[PDB]
Amino acid sequence: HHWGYGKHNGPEHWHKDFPIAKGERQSPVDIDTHTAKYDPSLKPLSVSYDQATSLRILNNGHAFNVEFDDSQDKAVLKGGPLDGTYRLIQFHFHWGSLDGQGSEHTVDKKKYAAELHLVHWNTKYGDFGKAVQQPDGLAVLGIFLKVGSAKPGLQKVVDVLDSIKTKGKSADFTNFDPRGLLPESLDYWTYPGSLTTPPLLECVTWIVLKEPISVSSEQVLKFRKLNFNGEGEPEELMVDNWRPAQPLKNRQIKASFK
Ligand SMILES: CCOc1ccc2nc(S(N)(=O)=O)sc2c1
Ligand SMILES: [Zn+2]
Repeated sequence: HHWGYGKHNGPEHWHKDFPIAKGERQSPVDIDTHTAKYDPSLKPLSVSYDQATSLRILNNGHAFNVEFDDSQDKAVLKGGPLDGTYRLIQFHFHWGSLDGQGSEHTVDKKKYAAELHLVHWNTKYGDFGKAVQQPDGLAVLGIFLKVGSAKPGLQKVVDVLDSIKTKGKSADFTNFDPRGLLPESLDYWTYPGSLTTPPLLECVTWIVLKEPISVSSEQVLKFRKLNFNGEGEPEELMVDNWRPAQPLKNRQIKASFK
């Protein structure tokens, strides 16, 4: 018995093994656009992904991760509300069984079809495992996906999913350029939060972009063909691997735009 998104082990049960689930800075949250405070102190984001080196794609039983070499400052995030340099380590998505759900964050209670998370860690802490123990250890860039026109930069990912259908499977995935997944504008909202899967540690500066990217129905359909289970196990489709919104408590969401 282990955590998941099922009836018997989903997000409402997580607190029994991970009591920080009922914490003061949990994620995701609903972004109320009218109560978000514009902050003119906030800088533009600096996304430097020209030298990224992707290595692998892995089905870990709850999503698929694209992993990067983070042994050097190749692909880094700076600026915005951040102090210091954060290295990209992996990205993954959360998605729904239907196009009207699947994102983790919501915007004025609107749900999107999926949410992309680009996970970065603060190089001051030397390794990812140390960074997750620090209140400023991680910076996660969140991008919403809406269904419409296809996203060409996503297709290389969609085409390899058949090779990692079940939990524990991995495939080589080199020379993938994550710049192809970014929207045109880098205007964002930011708040202090947590990992959205166990262990739910409260180490994340969330940076959620205002502008969604569009993907085709056929692309997201391919996500829903993945399996939570391992090969040879009873087939459970990997859908609805999103955590619902958590209370904001004593936090303020800031906007970099008005
Ligand atoms: C410490 C084991 O690695 C983890 C565990 C949970 C986790 N959640 C996220 S998310 N959904 O981007 O907030 S990235 C991440 C990395
Ligand atoms: Zn995530």
